[PDB]
Amino acid sequence: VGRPSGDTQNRDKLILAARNLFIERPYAQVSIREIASLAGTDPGLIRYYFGSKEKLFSTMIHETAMPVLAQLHKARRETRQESPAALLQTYYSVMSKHPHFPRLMLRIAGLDQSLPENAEVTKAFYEVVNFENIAIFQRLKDKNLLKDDVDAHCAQLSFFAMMVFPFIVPENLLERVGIELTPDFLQLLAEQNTRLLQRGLMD
Amino acid sequence: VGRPSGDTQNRDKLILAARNLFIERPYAQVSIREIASLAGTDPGLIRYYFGSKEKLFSTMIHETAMPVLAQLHKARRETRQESPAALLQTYYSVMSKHPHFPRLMLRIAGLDQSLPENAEVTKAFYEVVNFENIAIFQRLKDKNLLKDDVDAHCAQLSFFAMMVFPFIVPENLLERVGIELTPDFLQLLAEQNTRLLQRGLMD
Repeated sequence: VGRPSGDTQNRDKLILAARNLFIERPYAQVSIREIASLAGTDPGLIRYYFGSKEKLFSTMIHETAMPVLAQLHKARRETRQESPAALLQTYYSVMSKHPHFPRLMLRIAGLDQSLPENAEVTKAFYEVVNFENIAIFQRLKDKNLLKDDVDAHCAQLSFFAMMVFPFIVPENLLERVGIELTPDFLQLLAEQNTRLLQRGLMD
Repeated sequence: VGRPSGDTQNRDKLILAARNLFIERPYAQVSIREIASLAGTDPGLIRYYFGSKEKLFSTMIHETAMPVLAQLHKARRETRQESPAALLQTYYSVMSKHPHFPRLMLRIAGLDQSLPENAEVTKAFYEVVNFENIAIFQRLKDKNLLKDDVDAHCAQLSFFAMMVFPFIVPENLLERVGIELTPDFLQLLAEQNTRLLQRGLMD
């Protein structure tokens, strides 16, 4: 779009390269030299634009997340006071368009958060996921809306699993059980899991 | 156990090193030199004992799996004709003792199976998981044991998720929603998901 300067292109090349050496490839100490070689830029531009490799990665996480979170927020404006079903339906609708986002988030979440090399990326991660309704079944239990013997932690965990796991499972394994995660299948799956959750946990 | 020769110890050091550069660390082309340096052996012993790096990795996968599959088979001898609940209860019982096994399997399953470097490890993977009851809800649908509007693919996917996802989610995230996967919690969770599946999908 438009006629970007070499300078802004270079900046965006670095952020793209960071995103790819995360979605597609290497682990911890990918060097500055390697990111810059993938981007096709002077390695000095990482420190110039971002100060550090860690800030390049956190900046990539925010930029990657911004439109995803905007879409989910827009999708959820329409929906009802905490309804597990609505959260799951809108999650599927948005992650249908951003199929790699859940696996990226889960990968970041698995970093060793005790290591100082990971503090900046971890701070970014928790900011990005701060929208999550991590006690929704606790609230439902307290409003007496769950079956009497339902445990909120267990309900929450199984909800989290049905929502997120489809996007984390390798395509190799979905194919093996006859599934492709098309928009149509995710629409069926939203409908099916809505009913599993209602009949399973609510009354 | 016993007094192993340096020769068998060295062999087992290589298999251990392979297992760790898989559970803990690097991606694709970890070299022979690097595996042997981690093991503390001559790099020539990889080709000597195993022929190739790929056969070292497949051999590690089988050896890692053998006692896990034996335990699950033993646990399931006691159980009833296809019962999703029994599969999930025994899975939790065995993966409680082998908490890293599901994440290892899922990691292997995500390799690019079109690449020739991955054919051997992929063959091993599919052998290890050949026990999985990947059409159990299809069979249940056909025996008329599911609710009328239940889709077998969707049921199977949500079952797979509740069974496996707990072991794949980073501990950072379980802790954030107040969960540690203790034997006691997995026992509660088995009980809870048994009821979610019955009330959710069966009649």
